Amino acid sequence: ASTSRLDALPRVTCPNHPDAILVEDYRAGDMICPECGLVVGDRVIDVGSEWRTFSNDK
Ligand SMILES: [Zn+2]
Repeated sequence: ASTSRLDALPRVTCPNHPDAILVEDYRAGDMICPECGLVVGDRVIDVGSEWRTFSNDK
């Protein structure tokens, strides 16, 4: 669906460890590499707000 900006982030892996996959949100941040624990990211835009719910009663 082309109704947004970023919705995948097809990165690659850790620069120090192309094997170890950086994790999303470093303890409330960007992409944390479990091995070097490096954090990458900042954008990701702000979408969390538009409706975001599970069906309604009305
Ligand atoms: Zn690493």
